Amino acid sequence: MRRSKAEIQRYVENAQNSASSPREKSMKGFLFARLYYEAKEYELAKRSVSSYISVQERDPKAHRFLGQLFEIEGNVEKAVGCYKRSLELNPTQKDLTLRIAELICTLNIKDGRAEYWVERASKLFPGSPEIYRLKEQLLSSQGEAGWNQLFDLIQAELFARPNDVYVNLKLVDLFLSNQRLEEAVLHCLKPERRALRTDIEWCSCVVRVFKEYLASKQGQKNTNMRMITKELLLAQCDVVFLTLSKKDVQKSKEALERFDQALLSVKQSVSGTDASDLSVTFYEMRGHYYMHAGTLLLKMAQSCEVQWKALIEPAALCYLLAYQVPKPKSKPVKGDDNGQGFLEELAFDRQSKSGHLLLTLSHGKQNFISEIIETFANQCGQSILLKFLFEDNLSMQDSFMGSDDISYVENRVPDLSELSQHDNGSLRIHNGDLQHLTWLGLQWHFLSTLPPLRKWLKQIFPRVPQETSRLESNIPESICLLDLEVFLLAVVQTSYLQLQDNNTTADPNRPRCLPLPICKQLFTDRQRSWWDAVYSLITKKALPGTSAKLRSVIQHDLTTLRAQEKHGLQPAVLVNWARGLHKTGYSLNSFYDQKEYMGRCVHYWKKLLPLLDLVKQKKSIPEPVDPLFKHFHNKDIKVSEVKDLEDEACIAFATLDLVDGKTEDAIIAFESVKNVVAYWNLALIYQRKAEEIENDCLPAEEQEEFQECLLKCKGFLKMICDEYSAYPSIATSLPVPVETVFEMLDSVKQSLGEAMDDHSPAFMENHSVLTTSAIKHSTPSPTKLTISPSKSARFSPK
Amino acid sequence: IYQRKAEEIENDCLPAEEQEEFQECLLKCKGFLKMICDEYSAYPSIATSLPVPVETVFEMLDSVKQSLGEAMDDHSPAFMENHSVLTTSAIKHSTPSPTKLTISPSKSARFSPK
Amino acid sequence: LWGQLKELEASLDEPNEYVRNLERRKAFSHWLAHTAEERIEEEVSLYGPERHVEAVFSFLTGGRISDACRLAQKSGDHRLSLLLSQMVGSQEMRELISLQLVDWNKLQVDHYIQEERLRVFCLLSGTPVWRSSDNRSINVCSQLDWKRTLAVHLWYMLPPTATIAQALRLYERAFQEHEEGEPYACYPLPPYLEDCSISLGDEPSAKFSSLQRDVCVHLLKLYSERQYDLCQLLDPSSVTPDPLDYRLSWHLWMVLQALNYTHLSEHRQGTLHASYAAQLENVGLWEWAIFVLLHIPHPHIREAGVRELLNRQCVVRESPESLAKENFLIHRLCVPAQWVHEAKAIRSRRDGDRHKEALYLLKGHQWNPCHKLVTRHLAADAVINENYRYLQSFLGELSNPEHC
Repeated sequence: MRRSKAEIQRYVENAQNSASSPREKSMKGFLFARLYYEAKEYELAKRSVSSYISVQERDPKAHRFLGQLFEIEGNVEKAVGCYKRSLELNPTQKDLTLRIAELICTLNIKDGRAEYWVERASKLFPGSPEIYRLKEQLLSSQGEAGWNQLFDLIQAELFARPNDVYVNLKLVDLFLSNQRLEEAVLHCLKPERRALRTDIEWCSCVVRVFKEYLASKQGQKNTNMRMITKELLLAQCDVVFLTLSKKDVQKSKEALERFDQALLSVKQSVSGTDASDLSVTFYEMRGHYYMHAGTLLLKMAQSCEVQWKALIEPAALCYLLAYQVPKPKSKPVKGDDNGQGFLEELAFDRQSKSGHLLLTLSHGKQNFISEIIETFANQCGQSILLKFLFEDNLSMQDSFMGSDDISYVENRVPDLSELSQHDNGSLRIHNGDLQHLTWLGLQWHFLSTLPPLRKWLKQIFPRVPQETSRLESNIPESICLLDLEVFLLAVVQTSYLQLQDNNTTADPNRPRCLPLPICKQLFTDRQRSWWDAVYSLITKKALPGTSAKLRSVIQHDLTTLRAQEKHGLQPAVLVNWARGLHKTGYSLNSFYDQKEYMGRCVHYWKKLLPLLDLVKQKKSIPEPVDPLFKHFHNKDIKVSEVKDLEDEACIAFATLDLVDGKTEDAIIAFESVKNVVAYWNLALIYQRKAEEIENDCLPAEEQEEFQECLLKCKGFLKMICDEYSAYPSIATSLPVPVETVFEMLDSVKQSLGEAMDDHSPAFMENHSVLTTSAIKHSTPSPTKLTISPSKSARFSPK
Repeated sequence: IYQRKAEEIENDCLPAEEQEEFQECLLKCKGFLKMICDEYSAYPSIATSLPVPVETVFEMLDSVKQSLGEAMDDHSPAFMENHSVLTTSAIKHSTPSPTKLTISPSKSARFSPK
Repeated sequence: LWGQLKELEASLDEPNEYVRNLERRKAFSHWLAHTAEERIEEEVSLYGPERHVEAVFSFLTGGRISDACRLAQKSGDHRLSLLLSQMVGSQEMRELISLQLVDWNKLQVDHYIQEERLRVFCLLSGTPVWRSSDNRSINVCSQLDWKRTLAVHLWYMLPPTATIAQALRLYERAFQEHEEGEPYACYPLPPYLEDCSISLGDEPSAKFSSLQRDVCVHLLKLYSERQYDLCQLLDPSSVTPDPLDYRLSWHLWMVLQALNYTHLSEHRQGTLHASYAAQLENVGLWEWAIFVLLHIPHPHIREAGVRELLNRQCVVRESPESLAKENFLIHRLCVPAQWVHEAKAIRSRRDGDRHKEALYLLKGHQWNPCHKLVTRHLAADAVINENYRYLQSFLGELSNPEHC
């Protein structure tokens, strides 16, 4: 509630009538001044603080507050006077020195006081961007003597902060103002400037400088001209990409038009036989042009300028043209890896993006690419594409797209194994960006395939261990690849659920996932802040002095990822982690990797079981006010699903005991679950036991054990076939195609021979003895190494 | 442990988050291997307490340096300053008392013996 | 808050914490009603028959619903009398009055209703501040002292199950500036500052940190929060305009210590004992200043303070009053008679009376000082004047085999 002027005045009058002395009235004046300021009564606030200052002349807070009142009135000189007096009384107020410098520069840059206050501020805040701006303003007023000092200041600030876009732009403008166009070009060509390619003002400035240089040198056949034309096409492509992401549709059309004209101008200089670096870049940039054209069409559909249905087939042709551009053939020229590896990384990024978008746009239609080629891969289809992108602004002859040959397009559907290779290439350019990783993870999730997160995380974080022995630690230095994998699995799942809940009213022709430039943020700002903190800490890219703050962010949310006390996770996230880790771990041929993935899978199942008990009791699960992963009530575990998840947890425990080499404990555990997945694991155990006994000269006892193992295997395989015959829906729960179960059953029948088909001993009548002792699945607490050497591990991974 | 954690993360197409975790695991591995070399340099008698020849520690340290690349040799973040929080609760190394089999199937054992 | 309640002693079983909290809430409610009685009778006498609604409001703010009902009935306001008769124990009635206020505001009928009457309806609905359709703010607490304001929060704004601590916290939010509204309650000033028109001019947040609270609010905080600061509670400025009046502060500290409050610093305890002992010394009750000093926990500081006070105030002249004070110290306070005699010996030395000095050193068990005084200054004068019986009284007592 804002106090009214009348309430404040009644309070002041009562507080003044109760005061015994004029001095005591004035001592309350600072409180009255603050109340009048909260009421926006600045004149009464000034009178009240001035009456306080006349009794308490040595109070810095009163002089500071009086300076703030004069600043709000626009009386800068009186404000500066009051702030100087506050700073004299208390010199610890470093912020006030900066504010005095700002106010003096705003009033009169030619004031000799300005240099003194800016230099005094510079000593208090070394490398402040605001102090750089005040020094720039001062030196810009001093003509030629100011120019040399401004150049030295810019070089010093670029040495402290090489990635500052504003300081880099100012250096270029300072070269241009002195007609030093060659140095502006040399500065734009510096390899350290690749980090600035994410900024639209920088890329637009680079484009401007290179166009002006190429215009100034028209007629000179220089090798430098081909290099600058190469970098101009790259910078134009970046401007298109950034405009597609950060600007409207109309600015994106104008950016693509300028890129079209740039490609057309270079086309005459690129004969199809020249293996020149410019020719390689031109064909690479042709692929990017079509990828961006397809993205612009989908952007026009997203802005409701055109219907999705009309732009899906034209956009799919553009992604097809982009996908089919051949990768630059790397000759490994021993000695300068920095230039040619970058075009190969761009080619991988284009092919990954375009290939996933072709699969998204097809909606699983088998002949979709063929229908598009027949309809649009002709001169009439080109003329339609040109009209959609540029309307009547460009003719077929004045356009790169209109003059390009699109008739030679292959009917090539993107292969998933090739796309997985292209995705690994694309990760190098995005440097572990969470939006890129989440987008790829969603593409694989829409294909019902697990994303190869392990390969991606090993490439981004090559020094991080796969697992930690200290899951109870929340120390940031204890992070493992499995903590990052479960983080990405939950981000992808939460992004998928968020896209579904937003899509329940969307056009059936709308792509399930949009292209990265036009795709909304797939994750929360907290997920961003955690990932960027982890990335910055592990890659040692963290700003000096920020590392303590980054560690605190990591430490807080690492407790959630490890399902420590009060983790606040939704059960559906723990189920998805356990399933994802089970599938990944089971697919690995490495014993140590299988054990780590199964161990972590079992950890999340053990954390989920007490939450399933709460769901069975119909108790609500605690939701955090700000959760790392949003709760989606459409995925809340139903009481009917609790048993199937308890059985899945028991299977994962038995699989871990199997991977640990406790084969007997695993058999007993699988026999207890009485499910098709448990019978399949039992059949595999007994088959492997039979293959271990199969040596070409068995004793009669080993021959009986071999036959018993095969009979047990036949028994469990038959139970799977009998259950499948009763309920064909079980094929979705089986780890393998039902055909593989039949092939294994028929191989086991061939090995048993025809002579035993008529004697089934009652397979289940004789193990009704051992009562209830809760099998404690104990992980070993760390007891000191006592080496007893007498059991060679019997389990070689054949 | 940190070497095996890094080898589990090493798949040919890592996300940027998994690349940071991989590098952190290798830096932790380099840190502990360096501590062994520093202690051995102070007291050569430690060679009798080591489970492996000291040569195997040097070979592993040099392989981890090759995998980290030359570009990170100058930024040591203070390897021990940030884990001074969690007071004394006696870690009970409990062996499981025999509680009856309740099969919850949802953690495949992540540890294959490679 | 802490005393024996007859209602809790009437049960043979250990009373459940809920029953204790309920009977404590009733005892505190009775205390609040009694504190407002004198002022409500004055206010009701002033309002006369013409302002019967203001007199009804005054009775409601003292919990006297029965007398409010009778006054409304005598004045011819039978509708208000019927309404008030239904207020004892019905939450549904409060909700119906709240709906009625909302409907009058939506229909813009509230602007035709007398403000004093709307204020009664606001109180009965449990709404502390009401905004009329005319943008007029009706504040129920605007004419109330902090005690009646706290009582209104306990009786009308909270449920009958609410604790004293919940009522106090709601009242504290009522005079604090918050983002959600203007302060509507008075700050809990001591009674010597309640009539000081401290004009709360336009900056209130920095002034409340300097304004002392009433001792009763400090006790209510200590009851609600067992670790509440005793330094502010035991400050004389919470009670009296005189900063040297430690009377109530010292006796409150003894009672709080009997209740097992021990978190007062030893330095502040020493200040309370020394300040109240010095007040009693100035009033001429120095024998009771010794009693106050005997509560000092530290034996050496206690002993030093008691001997220092004895050395200042002990008179050598035997008056019936001086002997009554000495008998009080020795027999009631258990102060060693030796220390009283030592103080009288030091005083006799100052006065130059060597005879009385020797007598009191003897009674004080100071054998060595007594012997040195007798031999150097009394023996020669007694021998020259042939007063052998006088010298024998001192030397005879000193001649005991335990003293020699």
